[PDB]
Amino acid sequence: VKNVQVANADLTEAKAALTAAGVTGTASVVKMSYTDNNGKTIDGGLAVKVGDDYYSATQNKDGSISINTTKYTADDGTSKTALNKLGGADGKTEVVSIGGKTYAASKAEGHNFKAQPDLAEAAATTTENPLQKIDAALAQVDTLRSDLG
Amino acid sequence: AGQAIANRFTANIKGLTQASRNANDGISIAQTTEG
Amino acid sequence: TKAKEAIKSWVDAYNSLVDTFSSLTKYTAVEPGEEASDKNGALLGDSVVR
Amino acid sequence: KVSDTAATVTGYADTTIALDNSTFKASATGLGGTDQKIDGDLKFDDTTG
Repeated sequence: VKNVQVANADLTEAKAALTAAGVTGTASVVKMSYTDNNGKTIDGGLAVKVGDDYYSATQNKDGSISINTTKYTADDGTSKTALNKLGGADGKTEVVSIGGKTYAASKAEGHNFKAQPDLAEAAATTTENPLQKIDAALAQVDTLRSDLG
Repeated sequence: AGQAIANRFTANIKGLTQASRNANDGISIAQTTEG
Repeated sequence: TKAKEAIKSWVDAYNSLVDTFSSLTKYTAVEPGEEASDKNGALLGDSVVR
Repeated sequence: KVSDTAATVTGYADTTIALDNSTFKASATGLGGTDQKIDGDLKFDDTTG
């Protein structure tokens, strides 16, 4: 490894991230698995598990194992490096923690918030009241209908 | 007056151009909302 | 086979109808915007096709 | 469902900030001798201990 190597027994990368952020303390790292009725399971990677929360961590080419900390450009002018989490009811998708809440990795990373102020978020579970959201898609069609009319 | 009718007609032509530009913007609104 | 061919004919008929409607609502954008373009659909903006 | 599996370290399982490496090499060279500077970087061995 081009960098100096210390085993994950000390967990100094999670220590650095969390303590410098000042949010939580050290927690173990486990492999992630997809428990499902059909039984399919693909291994995203050895990621950290802090209590209930699960933060993505990946192994680099040189064998380096680092937390998937997204370096997203923020409104302060400096690329804020924030550790990421899981998103969706599946939990397969990787999402970025910005402003204290979860967001999808679509837009806001890599450019200042002066361009895009708010980022789209992914619900932590299946989206609320699906029948009413079909009704809401029809309401979107009705808003386009009002504009068209 | 000659200049009065002249500039009234030129302003009418300019208003025709602007109103038709807004009408074409509305037609493009219709097309984009169709999409 | 008969159901498959009927489905093919039905989707072809609907596609032809949609193509006719799209060509009938044809428009051309003009940058000056002085007047409506010559290549305009007669039933453009009408409630009929929509 | 998201399930956790316990597994051993894959390789050395390094970290990001780690222990300071300049002082690491300096301490490694601080044992003594005329010249003890290490070519490359300093790693861990099993036979030595």
